[PDB]
Amino acid sequence: IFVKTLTGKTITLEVEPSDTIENVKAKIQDKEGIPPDQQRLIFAGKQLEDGRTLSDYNIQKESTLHLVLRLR
Amino acid sequence: MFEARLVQGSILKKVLEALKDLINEACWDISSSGVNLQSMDSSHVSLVQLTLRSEGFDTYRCDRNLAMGVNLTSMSKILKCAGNEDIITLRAEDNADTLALVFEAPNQEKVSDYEMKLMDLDVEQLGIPEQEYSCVVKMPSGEFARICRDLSHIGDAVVISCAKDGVKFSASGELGNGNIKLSQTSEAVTIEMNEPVQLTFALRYLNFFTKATPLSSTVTLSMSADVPLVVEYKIADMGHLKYYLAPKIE
Amino acid sequence: MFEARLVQGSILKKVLEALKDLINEACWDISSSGVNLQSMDSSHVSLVQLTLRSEGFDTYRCDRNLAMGVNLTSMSKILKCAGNEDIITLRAEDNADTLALVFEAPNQEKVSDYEMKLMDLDVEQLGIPEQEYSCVVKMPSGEFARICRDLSHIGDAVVISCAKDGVKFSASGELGNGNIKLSQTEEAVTIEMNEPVQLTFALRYLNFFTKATPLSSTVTLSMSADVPLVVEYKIADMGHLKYYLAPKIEDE
Amino acid sequence: MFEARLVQGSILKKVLEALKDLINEACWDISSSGVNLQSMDSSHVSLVQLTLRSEGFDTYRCDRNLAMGVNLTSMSKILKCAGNEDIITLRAEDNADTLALVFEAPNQEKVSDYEMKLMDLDVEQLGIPEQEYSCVVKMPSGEFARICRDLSHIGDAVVISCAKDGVKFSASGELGNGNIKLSQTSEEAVTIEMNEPVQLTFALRYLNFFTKATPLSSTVTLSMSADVPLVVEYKIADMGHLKYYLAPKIE
Repeated sequence: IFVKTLTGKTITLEVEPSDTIENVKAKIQDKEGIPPDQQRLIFAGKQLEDGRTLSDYNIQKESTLHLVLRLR
Repeated sequence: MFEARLVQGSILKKVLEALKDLINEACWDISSSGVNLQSMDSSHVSLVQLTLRSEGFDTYRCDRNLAMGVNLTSMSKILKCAGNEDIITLRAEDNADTLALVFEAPNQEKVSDYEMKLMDLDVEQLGIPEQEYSCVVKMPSGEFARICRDLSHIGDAVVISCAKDGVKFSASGELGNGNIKLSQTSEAVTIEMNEPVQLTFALRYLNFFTKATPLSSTVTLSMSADVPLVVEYKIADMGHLKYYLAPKIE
Repeated sequence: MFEARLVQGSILKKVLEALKDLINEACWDISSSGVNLQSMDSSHVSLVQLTLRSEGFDTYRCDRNLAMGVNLTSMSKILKCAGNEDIITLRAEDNADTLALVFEAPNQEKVSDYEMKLMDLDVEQLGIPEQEYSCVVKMPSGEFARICRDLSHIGDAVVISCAKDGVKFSASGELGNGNIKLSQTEEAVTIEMNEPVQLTFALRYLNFFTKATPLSSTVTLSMSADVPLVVEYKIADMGHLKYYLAPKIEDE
Repeated sequence: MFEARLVQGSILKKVLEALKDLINEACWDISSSGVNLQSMDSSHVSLVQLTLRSEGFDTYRCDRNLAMGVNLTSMSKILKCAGNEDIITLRAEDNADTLALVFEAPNQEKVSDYEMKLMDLDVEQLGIPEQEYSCVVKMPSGEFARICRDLSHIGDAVVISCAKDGVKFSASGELGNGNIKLSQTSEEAVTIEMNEPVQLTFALRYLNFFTKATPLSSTVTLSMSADVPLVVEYKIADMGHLKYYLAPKIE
């Protein structure tokens, strides 16, 4: 799966589809160094809610997720 | 024999002032770890935990563990005789029922010695144990003090609301109402929160807590939903004075 | 909307310090031209006139003239929560069953805001077209203040006496008597007179008046035979605070 | 027919301060040699002796010797009305049922004036021998004040134990006890002039009464001997002195 900021840059990670948004956000700060608070995630035009899983909404592999950060 | 030589005596003085108007009779727990105190106030309302670590003393000798029953207003009465620069030494001999306080004036001219009787008392413990808080505010002690004092004109309780960017203290009474906002920087009020919170507290007790202001320039407010607020005053490189106060409901 | 931003909140705090003991409840008259307070003290003895003109403020806005009933004691109790260099603003809106006072710590970083309920009061007037005075004296506020405090240890009344050769505050009691003088002159005293005068006033109320000392470093005693003493405290190109007190009939 | 005058009128102030609590009405005997007063306290307990010699007064005139009955508290009220900076002047006439005190600001303009009515005095003179004392301690006044004040919290009486190495003040009560040891030297300069050791118990009440004299001098002297009244001395510089006498506790 890919995670792209608004800067137009995705990046590669390994998650298990059928999973949680949170651990993903944690992967994100591993390298990026961003607190999962300071961040939010948008796919399919909608904000991805905390605690839900993907399979709710439909998703396959190789998918760009837009990383959009919360206010200063 | 138990002996503690402490070169900055003011601290002990200060500690006692931060206690006497809140605690009446208390039992200091004396151990190789240091001098400890944990007690409920006169009214069984607020919790107090004082910690003075052996390391923090210039001389610390504890050859056994003892429980000292004492009236805090008597110990305070005595400590008011000590000067601010005085090296305060504190000596309880093996099984004696009394306590010795030696005030050594710096410059080695005046040397004063007092002994106060003790009482048959207990420990009673009461550890919390410990936990993490939604909100933690780090703020000037003088500011917290002034806020509590000024609001106590207006009402008998204070609602403290902690949000990421600032903190607000409010109260209301017949006279009217008032709110005071801190607004984090951007000393130097500091907020650490994984979560926003607002709680109500009895103003008289906060005003009791603020007696510890002289002990440090920085006070810490730690609370989370449905859980006692914790006011913390840091005794430098030594220990801490902490007050627990349950919030009002609603 | 009535809103006034006063930079030095101190002036306000002090003003109430110079009022709350003399007056309990009063109706401030808030108009375009400024904020006025004219009230007899609670014993109906001395007259009090406070004028704060729109000028001396920094922000001054009054749409419709309104009359604020308030307890000076409560208000003072609120202003005690204001720092001394705190910029203070008063805001009340129209109907205004309450009043808001906001205090900004300088450098900012802290903002406090209170509101006190108001009371339904009416008015005062007490206009006093006044006149020129046969005698007037500019003197250090503190000096006059302790003249009053000390002489109140002798008599319950002071006799002020005026000629350009100086000024004299006399008093007598069971303890015996004493007489203060001045002798004229940045500070100290001036005198202006078309006629010399001697009057007898109660030290109780004067001692009330001296509570406004922190305002001006200079006070002004104006008196004429058969006219009340007007003691005068100037407020900072802002307004003034006047205390009217009727002299005793037999000095003597 | 007398007028003395004291610039540094501040002294009078403090003189009355150290006094008004201890004694209510006293008779100041004033000769051509100077202003003098001596009285028991209001309880017939403490003795008090004050001398302001005409040497210190910038001007002094006393024709016929005076004995002035006065209420010290009232005279205190009148003194309060003068500034510390102020120069003072004391004036009385022959009999002089009324004393005129006059206050001059070093600031020149602004001078006040007062008349306090006097009283009909009783007849009083003391038995002070001026003897030699076994122990004479000399220390700063502020420290003696601290010691008395502080031991007051502990107990009723203070035992002064005086020896050549120094002097120790002890006290006790239902809290416990206390002891304070001073030492020698090495303004300033605490001292012990010792012949025979002494251990004497005094009542902290009256001592605390004495310590009100502290603003008068940077140093106090304790003249002590066994079975004879304690002597506490505060001394007006280039002027005179003030002395207190208190019987120790018996046995």
